[PDB]
Amino acid sequence: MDILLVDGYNMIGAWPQLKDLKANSFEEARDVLIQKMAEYQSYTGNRVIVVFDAHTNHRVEVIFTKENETADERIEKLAQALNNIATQIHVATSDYTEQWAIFGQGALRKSARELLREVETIERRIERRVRKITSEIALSEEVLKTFEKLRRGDLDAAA
Repeated sequence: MDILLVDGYNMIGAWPQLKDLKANSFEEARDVLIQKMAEYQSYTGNRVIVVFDAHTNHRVEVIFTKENETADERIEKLAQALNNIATQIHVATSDYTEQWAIFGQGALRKSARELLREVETIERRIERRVRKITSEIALSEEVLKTFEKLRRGDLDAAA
């Protein structure tokens, strides 16, 4: 595990928290997805590349496809150009049409339910650690290293 290629709008249409947010061409759902992908990147350490189909970036690579290109085509270009001996690529998508392509470029599929579960698990584990800090240096720095840059300033403002 090292790089994760995300199908942006496939996550939005699948996650119940982003399904409803249709106002203004999915602006809120698009922003909160990157916000959750930034939490995932800072915690795990894996690189996140979110790909959106053409119709902000807190240290997360957001790629917008071309006029005549789909998200399926962009993640394939990325998976081939990034597949090396050291790193392993994961494609976060639930599109059945995409499922017959992950194996062809050395990638391991991740369902939208699995990515939603991981983000919730990551937040649940931060929820546990922040609760121990507020109830009270060696453990405070360890929780700070797993948090995003913007969240570090907020947790420090709370304490």
